[PDB]
Amino acid sequence: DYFLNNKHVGRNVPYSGYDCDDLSVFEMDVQSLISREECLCHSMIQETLQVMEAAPGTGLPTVGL
Amino acid sequence: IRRYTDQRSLDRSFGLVGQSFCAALHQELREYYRLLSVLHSQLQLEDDQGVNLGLESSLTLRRLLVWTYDPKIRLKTLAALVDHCQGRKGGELASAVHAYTKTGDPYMRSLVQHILSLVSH
Amino acid sequence: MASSSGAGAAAAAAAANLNAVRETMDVLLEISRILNTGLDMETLSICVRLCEQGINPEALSSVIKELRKATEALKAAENMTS
Amino acid sequence: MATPDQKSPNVLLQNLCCRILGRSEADVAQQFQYAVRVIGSNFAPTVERDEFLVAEKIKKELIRQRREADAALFSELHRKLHSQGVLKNKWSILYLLLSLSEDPRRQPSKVSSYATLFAQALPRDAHST
Amino acid sequence: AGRQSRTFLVDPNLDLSIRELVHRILPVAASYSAVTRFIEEKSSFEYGQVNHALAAAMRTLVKEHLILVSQLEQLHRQGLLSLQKLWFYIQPAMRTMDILASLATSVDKGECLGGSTLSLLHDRSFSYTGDSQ
Repeated sequence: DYFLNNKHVGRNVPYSGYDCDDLSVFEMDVQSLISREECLCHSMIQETLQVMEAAPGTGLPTVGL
Repeated sequence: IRRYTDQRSLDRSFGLVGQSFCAALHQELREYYRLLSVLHSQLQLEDDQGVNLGLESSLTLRRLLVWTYDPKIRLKTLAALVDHCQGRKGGELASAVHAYTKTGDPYMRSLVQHILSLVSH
Repeated sequence: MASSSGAGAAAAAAAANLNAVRETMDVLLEISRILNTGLDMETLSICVRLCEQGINPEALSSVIKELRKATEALKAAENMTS
Repeated sequence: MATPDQKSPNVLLQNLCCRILGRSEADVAQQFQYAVRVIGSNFAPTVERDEFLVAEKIKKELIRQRREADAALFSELHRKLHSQGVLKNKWSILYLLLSLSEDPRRQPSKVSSYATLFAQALPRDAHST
Repeated sequence: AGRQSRTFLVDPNLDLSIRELVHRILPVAASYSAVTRFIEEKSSFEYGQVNHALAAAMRTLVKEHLILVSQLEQLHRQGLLSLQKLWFYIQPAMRTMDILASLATSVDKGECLGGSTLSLLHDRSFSYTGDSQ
């Protein structure tokens, strides 16, 4: 939420250091999100190729038809 | 900033209020240097570990820029405050600090409020 | 006949470890007594298990202090209600 | 016949609360909840796992209590503890004991002043936990 | 040139299709540069506390954008980033930056300040009634 990560957007901002521990956590979260999108892409690719990769005449839903 | 701090730390004529302001500046500088040291330690860990760990500690130009974006704003605020307080002392120094307290930036506002309260105590 | 020697030695090692843990806990209790910490054997053992279980030492110390304050408040409330 | 095994924090906290308050867990639910809330978000990356600092602090406290002999005894106990390989987080155990230590002088019935010094310890925060 | 959006020069020896893809992507970077310029300009105390707060919020969103860019840089360091994946990943980022840049440009053109800025914010919020994000 735009307001949730708005640490420096506030009326009564407590005096804090420059400690970016939350920033590192947010960076890790964004990296996880990107990695999740990439992993989803790779899994979808693998599934689609694997469907396309079945042996000729194998994997057909109408077995024997 | 460091030149200013060294210039004013030696001036006994800055008086108790000036000394308190310099002390507060030194404390904030210590916090900034601690943050810089932590970031440096993370970059050094990334260099020493030899692994291209895509961790936030890996020395990217972008990772450095990201970690210093807020530090850049902080340092800009501190430098502007130092410039604005140049030549002011005593009640004039207090007035200069109060004038800088009127900033709209909540992070700058918080920092300046803490510094103002500490120096005014 | 071969297999029984291993289980007996393992059991003896476990018993020795238990005795060593007991000795260590006794030493800790003595240290607390000299330091007048006020912890009992069951509480000390629980704390030892918690620290052994990975509790953060700053967190563990703060939690212990808070728990001690809460226990003292509860004992004071029990003495005030009695 | 109990073998040491990692039990959930809830069980340990429940037993601890029961023994500290001397009441059933139902009678300490509010306190249990408060303690659980505070404890549940507390990891110490800033604590330096160094027994030497804790030992030095204990020695200084004993000296403050005019208990140099007790300090020597504590040192011997720490030496014996180091001889035993039962504890792995000795720094944590020592910190906990020192924090929960209550001064018998506070011998006497009070302690002279509390001019805490900058001496303290390390912040360990420097590492990327 | 002046208060114009940043323009880019592409090497003439680049692939025409590559050049067109670059020209399609470049709008996001132009928006970023304009936003940074706006943030730096309206961040002066003379622009008032409301403009300062606006700049701070913009700074937070710019930080998020920079985080995204840094993650993309990390993926590139792995050699795992293709142009189509880049375009796909930036499309939401492109739209977000374009919305932010349009709001910035509207505020700057209107020189909105204080209550006029709040009115402009209300009008923009109604203007973004169709974009839930």
